[PDB]
Amino acid sequence: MTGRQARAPLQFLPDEARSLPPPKLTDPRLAYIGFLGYCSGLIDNAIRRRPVLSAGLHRQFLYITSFVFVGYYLLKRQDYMYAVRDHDMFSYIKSHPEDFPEKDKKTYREVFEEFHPVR
Amino acid sequence: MNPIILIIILMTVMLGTIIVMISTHWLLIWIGFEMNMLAIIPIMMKKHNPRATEASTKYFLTQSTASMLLMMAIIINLMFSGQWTVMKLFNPMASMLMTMALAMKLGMAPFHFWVPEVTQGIPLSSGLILLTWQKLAPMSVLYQILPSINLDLILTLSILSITIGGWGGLNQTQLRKIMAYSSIAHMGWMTAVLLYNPTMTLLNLIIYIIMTSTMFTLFMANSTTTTLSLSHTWNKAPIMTILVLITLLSMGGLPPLSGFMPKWMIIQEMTKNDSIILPTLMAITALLNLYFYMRLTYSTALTMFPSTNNMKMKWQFPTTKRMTLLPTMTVLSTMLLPLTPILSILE
Amino acid sequence: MSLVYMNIMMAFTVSLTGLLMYRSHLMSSLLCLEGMMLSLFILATLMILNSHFTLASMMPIILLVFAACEAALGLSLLVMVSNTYGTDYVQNLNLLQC
Amino acid sequence: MLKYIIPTMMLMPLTWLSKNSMIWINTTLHSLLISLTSLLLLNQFGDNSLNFSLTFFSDSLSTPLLILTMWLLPLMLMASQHHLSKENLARKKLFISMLILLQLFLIMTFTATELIFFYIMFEATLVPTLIIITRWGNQTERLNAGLYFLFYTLAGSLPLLVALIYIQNTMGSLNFLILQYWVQPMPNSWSNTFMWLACMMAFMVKMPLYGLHLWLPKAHVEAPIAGSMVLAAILLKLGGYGMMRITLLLNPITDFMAYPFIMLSLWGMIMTSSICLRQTDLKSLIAYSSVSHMALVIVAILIQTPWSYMGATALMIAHGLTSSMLFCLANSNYERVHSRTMILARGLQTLLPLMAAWWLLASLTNLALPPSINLIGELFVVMSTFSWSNITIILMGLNMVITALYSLYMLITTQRGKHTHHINNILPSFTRENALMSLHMLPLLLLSLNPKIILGPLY
Amino acid sequence: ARQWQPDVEWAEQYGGAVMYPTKETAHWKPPPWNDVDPPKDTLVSNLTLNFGPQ
Amino acid sequence: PTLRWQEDPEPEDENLYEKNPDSHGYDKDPAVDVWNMRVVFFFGFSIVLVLGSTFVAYLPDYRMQEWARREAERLVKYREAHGLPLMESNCFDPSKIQLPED
Amino acid sequence: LQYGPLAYILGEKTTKKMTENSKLITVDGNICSGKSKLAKEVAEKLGLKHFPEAGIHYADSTTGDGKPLPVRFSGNCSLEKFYDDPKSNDGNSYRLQAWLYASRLLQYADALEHLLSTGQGVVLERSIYSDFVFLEAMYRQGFIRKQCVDHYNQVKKVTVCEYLPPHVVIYVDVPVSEVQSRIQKKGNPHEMKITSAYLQDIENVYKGTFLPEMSEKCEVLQYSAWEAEDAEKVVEDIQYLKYDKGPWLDQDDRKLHNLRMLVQDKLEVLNYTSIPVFLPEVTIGAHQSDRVFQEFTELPGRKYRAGYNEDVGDKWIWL
Amino acid sequence: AKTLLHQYWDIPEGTECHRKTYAATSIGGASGLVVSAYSVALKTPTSFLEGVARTGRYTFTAAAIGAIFGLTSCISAQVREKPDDPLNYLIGGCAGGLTLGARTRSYGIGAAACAYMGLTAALVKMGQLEGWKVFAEPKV
Amino acid sequence: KFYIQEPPHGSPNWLKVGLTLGTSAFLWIYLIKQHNEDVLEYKRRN
Amino acid sequence: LLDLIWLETILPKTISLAQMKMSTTITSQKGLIKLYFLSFLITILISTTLLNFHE
Repeated sequence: MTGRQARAPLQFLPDEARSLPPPKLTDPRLAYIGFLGYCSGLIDNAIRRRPVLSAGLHRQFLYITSFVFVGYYLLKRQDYMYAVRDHDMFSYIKSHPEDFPEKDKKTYREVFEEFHPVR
Repeated sequence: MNPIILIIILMTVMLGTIIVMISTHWLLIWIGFEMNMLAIIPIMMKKHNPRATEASTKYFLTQSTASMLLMMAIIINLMFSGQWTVMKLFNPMASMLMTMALAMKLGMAPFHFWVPEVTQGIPLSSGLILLTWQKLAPMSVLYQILPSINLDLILTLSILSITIGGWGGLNQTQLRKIMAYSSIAHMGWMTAVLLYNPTMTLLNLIIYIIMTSTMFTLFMANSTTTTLSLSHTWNKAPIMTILVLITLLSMGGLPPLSGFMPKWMIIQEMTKNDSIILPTLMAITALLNLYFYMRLTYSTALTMFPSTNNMKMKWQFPTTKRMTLLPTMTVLSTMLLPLTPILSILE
Repeated sequence: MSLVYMNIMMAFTVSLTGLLMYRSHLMSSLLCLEGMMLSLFILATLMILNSHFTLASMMPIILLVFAACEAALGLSLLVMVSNTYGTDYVQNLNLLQC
Repeated sequence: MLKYIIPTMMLMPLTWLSKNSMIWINTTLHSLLISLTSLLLLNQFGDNSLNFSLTFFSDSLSTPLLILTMWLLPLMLMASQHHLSKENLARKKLFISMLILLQLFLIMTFTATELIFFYIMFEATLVPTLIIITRWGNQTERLNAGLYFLFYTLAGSLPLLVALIYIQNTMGSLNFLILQYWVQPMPNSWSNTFMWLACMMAFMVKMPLYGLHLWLPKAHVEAPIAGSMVLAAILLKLGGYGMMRITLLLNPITDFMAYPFIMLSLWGMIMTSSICLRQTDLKSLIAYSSVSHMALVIVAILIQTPWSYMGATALMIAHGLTSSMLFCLANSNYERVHSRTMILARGLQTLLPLMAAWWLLASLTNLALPPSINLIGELFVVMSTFSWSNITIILMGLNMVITALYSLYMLITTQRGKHTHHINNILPSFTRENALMSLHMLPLLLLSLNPKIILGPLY
Repeated sequence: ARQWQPDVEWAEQYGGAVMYPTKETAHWKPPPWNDVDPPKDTLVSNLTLNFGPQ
Repeated sequence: PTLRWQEDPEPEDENLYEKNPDSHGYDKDPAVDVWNMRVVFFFGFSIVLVLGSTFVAYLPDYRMQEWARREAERLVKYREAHGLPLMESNCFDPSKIQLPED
Repeated sequence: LQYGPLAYILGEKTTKKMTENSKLITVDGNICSGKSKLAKEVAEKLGLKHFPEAGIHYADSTTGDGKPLPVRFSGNCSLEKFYDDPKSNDGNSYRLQAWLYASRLLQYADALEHLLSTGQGVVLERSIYSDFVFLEAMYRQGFIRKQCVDHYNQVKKVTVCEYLPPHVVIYVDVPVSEVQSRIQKKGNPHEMKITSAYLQDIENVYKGTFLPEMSEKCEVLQYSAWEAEDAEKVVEDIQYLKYDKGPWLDQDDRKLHNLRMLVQDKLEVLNYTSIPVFLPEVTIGAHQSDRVFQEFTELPGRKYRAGYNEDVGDKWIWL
Repeated sequence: AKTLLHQYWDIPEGTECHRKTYAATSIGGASGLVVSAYSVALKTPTSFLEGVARTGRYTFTAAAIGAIFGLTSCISAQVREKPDDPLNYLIGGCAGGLTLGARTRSYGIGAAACAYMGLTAALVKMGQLEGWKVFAEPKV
Repeated sequence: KFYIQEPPHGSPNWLKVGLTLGTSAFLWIYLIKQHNEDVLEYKRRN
Repeated sequence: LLDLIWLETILPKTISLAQMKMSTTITSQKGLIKLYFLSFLITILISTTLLNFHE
């Protein structure tokens, strides 16, 4: 799929992304990002031969903070992209009622489907 | 080498790639590819062996005839409807020549003969930067010029790239040739989905650049060119072994691990189109390009080769190599399975 | 259609095949690359003169200067090849085998 | 279910920040606490399945296999020392944590709503057992074993992905109710035959069937006890449960196209019961025994009777228990004498005086001693297949005769008659091995008392 | 400790120039380790000029 | 005239008995082995097995079994009292059909 | 550490740490002939620092704690067993020889790093060139298979071809019977078990190949036996030595920066010590190597990066 | 190529025979010329007459495989007279595999080529029968 | 003490650790402030 | 006979031998230049005039 206001430059998050509700505090995906940041700091302490789970705690705090920050911005972009996809889809449904008719919902009292048993 | 000169040449590689990205004029795209060549040549011959001399010679000849065939395609485009707009082309012949020039420039199985030979005789920093930026820069151009391509071109190049990058690799034990064959296979994967939904191709570009950065970083951490040296680095450090395990299997693409997400999403938006035998053939070749990863793993971490001494000597000294950015890219390259809906981060 | 374009494109393809097949020296191959360069120069210049596409006439001189410094880099590489061997032959490159 | 999932994640750093001579007790204690916690699952009733919200549910088919898995884990976790109890602390913690992560993907695989989630967790179940058996396989061909393992299971399991994405993008989402409640019968094209062949052939690889059965025996005899018991029990019955899920679709074509798989399964059941009558390498006889019982399972799955499904799930769970026990006994015998063969270390009736009772009880539950669950499974499979065809009962009873023959030959070969009186090193039995025996055969006989639990959704 | 390990002959089997031997593979050579071929010192003599009576 | 090796004769067999005749399964640390025997029989059998037996012995009506028993008893008495035969065939209403005519 | 390209741009060059005392002098003699006596004489009479004999445990002596580690880790060399039995088929000559090659290479890299790091010139003794001369004479006696000579030749090809030669070599010549008399006056019986034809072959190759292979690379001063203190002559002949040839004339700054960044992170230096060829007289099986590495971690001062090591400090792990 | 595959599938199956086998010989000659072009591009046969001999060998083998393939396709169409079952091209692919084994003069190569060519030729007829698209939708 | 003439580090420098902790606290307060502004914007607009 | 040696000759052996043969015929090329550019030439011709792409 393509822009949809590429005219209107790249715009990392548009101003209409403030109309949707933001990702809340302690949402589980950013919590997973924070856990991955802690594991990244732990494996950074594991590359060089320093003792793991110690003597790197400022690096732990910096890595977890930076990854949670970047993941927050990426979640905001993700939410905007799915919302604008839904708005474009429903506006295209509203713009052309002729092309997509609804099925005449015949009930199961008058749907004929053959049987083909198993033995 | 001087550090001022190296930082300036890195700035020129950045400038050439950004000019390839941003410019709506065809001449500036050609100038960006050329400036990328002129700057990437002294990244090679960083040593002074004749290996790098022959490698940069072969790379220069194939690179230059790719650039000139691209200029041929552009001048044919202006022989037809004439304006310097990056858009739909106006010729099956000019689009044919342009896809062949970008396949020479990119690395593709009828034109892939230069890649393992040029990666055999270069230092690992030069190989890393050439693989990353030279697989990056033409993908922007193809992403732009997709709507006027005969699919026989792209699809034959893609199928042949995946199967030749698979079938090469079983016989080669140099690490650089293994990584180059893996590069040809992944660029076949990233070429195949171009006319269907290119968001997949650019996401796979992001993933493969992260994977190649982790791979050549884990071979910068220890001056290794053969698997026997990898067994010695098993002996001298244990955490390198499990990271070779997880990262090589992430190159393999297994579902708990992050390298499966570029295969799986491609099969998704490939099979919502009604070609099915082509996905299953491509994915059987994806089963094929995992055995050399697997014997690499079996050399490094899961069997224990006999080791020469003076590792007895080396155990006193620390692993005081610097890493550019290893652990961030490592756990981004392996644990990115449950972030499936970050497809939408791209477009 | 300006029938001269047919013969110039034919000469382009002849120069391309001369770039590809070569047996003795790399210098003649790089020289036929220079000829292919001149072919693209001439064809684009005849078009821009005929169509009166007068603003963006940067193309002939800029294609010229850029692919000329490309040829300069090629001469530096060939001098390095002739330094690290006795000759600059297409053969004696049978190290670094595929 | 997430209350039955997140203490397994919180059980992972237990092993890491438990100190030396302390990891063992903590891991065993807390995995048994998880076994109580999963014993608290059984609530399912009447009309519907039990939803564990939107991501998760359980039929009454996944529930006994899940409780079996989390009961089997502490048994294995105590089983897997004395060949790595002298290795390093960090590698020991890595081994135990890899077993816990393996259990986590087992529970993820059994508790699936969508078949895509099922497939991701299926090959996530695949990947750790590879590392475990390749690293601690303890024989010179464990390389070939793990290599054939991963290549057969991926190269068969791969078109399942394409077929499941196809069913995703042509008939809505992939809830099992919404794969149910909406599935139209797909008629006899050739594309329907290829899609059925893809799904069923992927799980045929995982069972294994007879044409792909040499996948198994190297990956048992060249593998440690933990990967062996996980492999046999949970992976083979996991493939069985996966086919029990996915066989709901494509009913009008499996009648016409399911004749040859029944055929290869029956003839391979006969020839596999014949092949494990004569071999040496004692460990492998139980592997071909498992191949025979899973061919019987595949006959039972591809005929589509509720009697057949009840016998199928009973045979699954009972054979999982029996094969895990008998692998543990073969491990005990190999830890006694480092031979792995059969004709060498005879005797063992004089010495190890109560280990003989466990060989007897394992060989008689392998014999299908009739109050046990194993004969319940085999019996209802025989009933359903005689309803399917009037002449297949000769093959079933012929399997029965030869199965009794090789099982009781295993019993009276290695542990009957004469010590060779050059062995002169074996010590009498530890309390650990007998504790594992009492961990094995008390749940089997308690299920033999109350077997209304383990029968399937068509109860 | 009875856990079998690959040996000197296995490590030599995982070596050579290419992996699989063929009918002609002996001429393929293994590369050196410093990535430096022992280069041609092709100057045995300098430029020896003989300025005569011209 | 060469060896290709430098290591010990593999293995070095250590009997787990003959330093502790009062030992259980694993290593000769005499306290934690008793701790293991205590935890495997108390927290593995004495609190797991018999409690699981009492748990699975009785629980609600699995697959609504005795509910179906008492429901069938009341339904059979109901249909015997109302004169109609038990188990009216054609479970779906034969008036509630719209047959495809021919 | 404050190094890298950033230090190269802050402080421009390293040509400022020059010259005429900052130099590589190398005192090469025969065994127990050209020794630390004359080396300390020229060191204390030239204003120039000294490195000891590159023995077995120099790798443990130069880093960490001052205690040399036992021969289960620094070994398995057993120099006294080489002087006892240089014919044992278990393999003791070449394992000792490769360990001494690593020792000489380490102390040579230490000398080059110290010469670059703010002076002030150093002396070496029994350098790497005398090391290959020593092993080739040991093969002239014929104790080592020629395959292993090919291996050591490959090690000499890979390692040596990156470094600069020293500035001068003071060669000391002491005849065979005099070294015989000196080692009989020493009194170490394992050292007394040495023969004389081995020492003769050392002198023959050491005069026949080494001194032709100098050739104004490592400009030479050849001295007699009792020419010893005699400090005035050697100091003065250094003071008008007339440095003319050698590849020290062309650096100009850039090779010096690349050598400063090549010697440091000394694992870069030691990446080429194990090539491997797998050497049936040298290599070690897996289980022995594993228990040796676990016992090496179970040394109290060498486990997990002694910059960060506990029980010595540094009380800063930030709780 | 395109025109001869179009004229291959344009003829019904059906017995409009030996036009189909002529088209199959043209298929085999084209594929043999492809493989011979790559082989002479990657071998240096030394000399030129040896290269012409290799090209003639490869082209005649591929043309013979296609010829006997189309002939037993026509004979199966005449005898069975069922234009739908892929067993006819199973026979065709196994015949082509036996001819490849005959012109390499071996046994197991011929048997494996029988299996592979039979399965692939059955898939070709089967996918043409149901209708499986050439390379693309390329739409959505 | 215990180290022959070469600790490369061990006494940690205080500019770098103070810089990292300061920029991490800066980034925490910035993300909390931006989140508060976004919640304020959403609850104003709707 | 039937299980081991024939089932190992049908499912692993043909596949693995085919992979070994195709590897040792594709990636085992001697390192020249003229052959690679002649391969490029026949690729251009075989793409243009034999099996068309621009038509």
